[PDB]
Amino acid sequence: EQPEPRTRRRAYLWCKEFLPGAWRGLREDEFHISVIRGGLSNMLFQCSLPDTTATLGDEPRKVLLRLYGAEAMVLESVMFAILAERSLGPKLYGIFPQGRLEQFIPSRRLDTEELSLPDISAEIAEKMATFHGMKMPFNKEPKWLFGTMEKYLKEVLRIKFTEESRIKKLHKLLSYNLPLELENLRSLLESTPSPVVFCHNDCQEGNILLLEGRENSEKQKLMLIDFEYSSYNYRGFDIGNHFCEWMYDYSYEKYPFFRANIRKYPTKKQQLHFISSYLPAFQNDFENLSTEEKSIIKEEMLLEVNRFALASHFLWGLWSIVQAKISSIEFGYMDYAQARFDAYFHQKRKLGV
Ligand SMILES: CN(C)c1cc[n+](Cc2ccc(-c3ccccc3)cc2)cc1
Repeated sequence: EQPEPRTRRRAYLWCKEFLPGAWRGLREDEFHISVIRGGLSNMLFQCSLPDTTATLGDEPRKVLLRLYGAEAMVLESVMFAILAERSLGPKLYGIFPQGRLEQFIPSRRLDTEELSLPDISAEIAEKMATFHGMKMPFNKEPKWLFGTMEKYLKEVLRIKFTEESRIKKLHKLLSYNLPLELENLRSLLESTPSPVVFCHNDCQEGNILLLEGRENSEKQKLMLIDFEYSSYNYRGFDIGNHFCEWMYDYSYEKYPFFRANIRKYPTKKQQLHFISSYLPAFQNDFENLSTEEKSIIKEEMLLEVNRFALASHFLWGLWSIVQAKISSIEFGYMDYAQARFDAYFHQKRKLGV
């Protein structure tokens, strides 16, 4: 797909002015661009040199253009630049009011089923442990989790839908008495020790790259991307959120445009495999501990992450209701909220909370 003529010309100018080497001498009529993701906001394009133009230094031959569309920008930009310097995320080539030029990384995204592959899960754990070791210049108070759940709750209780099915669905969702349940959840998570770390906060399969050519490689075949929700937070949340994502498939091509399967949440066996990879990646002298000491740490982690997984359901369930009101993307947001709340109570029953 080709962009609007206007966009082609703005993109040409950004590449010409922000990129070194052959980009500086490029003629408009040899500039290549294609739409990766359309929409009104956060549009993605691939921009590239012609095959007939040689690289003059180490300028990239292909780049990703991200267009914003329609304080948060300061923090997002700084975070992205820092992660790029530290080689955790894609390189940053250009920043401007309308968007960014980022490294283009040949890859495809993982699907839901691939999250359960032992080899894949172990590397996700290592990548997340590496991400959790980042020191960042942002607020280190863990206010994000309940701060955000409270804000969303307030928004949800003020929604006035007009469409009949959404009115009905919301009435069912609010019938549980969410303020009390949120404060019971707050109570439980307060008594659940969990270190505050820099978390991704959105570790779903759609945010993990399987790097081109590395498919048959043992380690180092993945990259975590899309950091826009990252913040200091309880470690249990990041891991528990990721576990939740085993159950949801966003590639269903018919309404409600997702599939939920409770039976696909990781077994305790599968969780153990994941945390056994996470721990030595997070605390490097971990392997030097006695089998007994490692076992205690692992057991306590299992309880931590499964309690925090409840906050993933509660948060994204509320989030989804808000989206049903304010979004414009075709997706069964109310049905999705119901699925998250269904899982909240199912898991709560199983915990004995
Ligand atoms: C805002 N944030 C970090 C979230 C929000 C929602 N979720 C779960 C979720 C993921 C994808 C979707 C979705 C929405 C529209 C189209 C395809 C997938 C919905 C909910 C995870 C993290």
